[PDB]
Amino acid sequence: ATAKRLPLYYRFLKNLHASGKQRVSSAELSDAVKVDSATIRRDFSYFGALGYNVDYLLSFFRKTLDQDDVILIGVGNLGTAFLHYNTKISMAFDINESKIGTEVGGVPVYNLDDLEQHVKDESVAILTVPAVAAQSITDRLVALGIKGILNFTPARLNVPEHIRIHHIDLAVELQSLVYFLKHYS
Amino acid sequence: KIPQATAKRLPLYYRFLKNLHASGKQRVSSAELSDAVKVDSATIRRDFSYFGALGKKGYGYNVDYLLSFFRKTLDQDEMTDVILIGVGNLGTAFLHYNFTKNNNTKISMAFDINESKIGTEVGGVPVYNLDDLEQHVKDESVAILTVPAVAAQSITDRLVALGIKGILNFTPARLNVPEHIRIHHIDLAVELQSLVYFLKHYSVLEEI
Ligand SMILES: Nc1ncnc2c1ncn2[C@@H]1O[C@H](COP(=O)(O)OP(=O)(O)OP(=O)(O)O)[C@@H](O)[C@H]1O
Ligand SMILES: Nc1ncnc2c1ncn2[C@@H]1O[C@H](COP(=O)(O)OP(=O)(O)OP(=O)(O)O)[C@@H](O)[C@H]1O
Repeated sequence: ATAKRLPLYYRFLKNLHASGKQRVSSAELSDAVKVDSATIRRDFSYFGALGYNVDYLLSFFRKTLDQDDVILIGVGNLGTAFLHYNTKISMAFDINESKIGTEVGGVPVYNLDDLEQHVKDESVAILTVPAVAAQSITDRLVALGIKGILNFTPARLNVPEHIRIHHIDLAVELQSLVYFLKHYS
Repeated sequence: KIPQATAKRLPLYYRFLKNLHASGKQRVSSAELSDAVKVDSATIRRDFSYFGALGKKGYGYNVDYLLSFFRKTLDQDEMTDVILIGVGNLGTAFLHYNFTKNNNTKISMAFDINESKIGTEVGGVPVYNLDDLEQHVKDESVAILTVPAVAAQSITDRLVALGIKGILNFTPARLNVPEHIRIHHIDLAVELQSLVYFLKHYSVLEEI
């Protein structure tokens, strides 16, 4: 639970640091993030913060996050390239019963039907299915609390704005490069 | 070298012919062509020799023939033919990519070193031996790299020598190329690590 509160603090203190403030009280933080005074002080003791030093905490939060994941849907050429490319992909999903129940790149392939039961804490999804499948899958992912999607499909996804989408597409990349070549060469 | 002056006249001829064809006109003379682009009949003869356009004495030029001829010529000139190197998982996904018509871009050929793939067609694109790269590449300006990182640089040196001006690098290799060469580097692993980083830190990962 402490690690679910740490992000709330990190977000606010980032903002605080941005506005110049070198110190923060447990009451300031409580009002800003709606965690009670006492829980904050208890957490900050556990973080070794002895007025609290804003930079101490931000540095602590940042190191913690860096010291301590991902699912993939569509185990075809692109997905396999990803499962073989050289932050662990822990589970993959497909609809091909030939692939369901095998491991590719050491990662087990499950039935898409099991997505809701199997996904718990994972926050990142790689999407390597045909564009036609992408929106319905994305809708299910956002419902299961996935927070970022690597969309390696031609589909332009409809998502809440807080869902981070990294869109990778061959035609989109090529359009841009060709434009440069045709205009700035 | 088709002369610049000739090459610049090609879209002019085409626009003129477009209008003639819409008007129901069946034949066009050298003089009518000359009036259209403001040159003389001898220029038309020379320009048409450079384009390979054919007429019949007296009759002149068939408007339908010439319009489709000039359209086929402009389409080819404006098409982006792309070369792909490395027909593994990633490269075969790309050779199966369906580019829309609106987009005159296609992958025209591919190269590999695997004997089982060389001499085959994948998504309608022929797969050739990398050794023959210099004998297949003529005017193509864009290449896609989907080879292991350790092979990417030697290949890139060859491409830039053959006149490739732009590369999509889907490999981990950080490529060394002259200043004018345009590269987009897409490392799939790094793209994944970037998404994970942002969700932890709400700032964008510094790469390299
Ligand atoms: N609705 C879906 N949910 C999950 N996976 C899917 C869905 N539709 C397709 N896939 C999977 O996405 C992958 C990519 O689909 P695609 O049709 O491009 O196959 P592919 O890469 O050519 O590979 P293969 O030749 O092995 O089918 C395949 O493994 C396919 O089974
Ligand atoms: N120097 C090279 N020039 C051209 N192709 C190469 C070169 N080196 C490796 N390749 C090819 O690049 C492609 C991608 O390499 P990789 O080792 O990732 O194979 P892969 O994606 O696992 O595909 P597959 O399972 O079909 O071998 C392969 O088709 C391989 O045969």
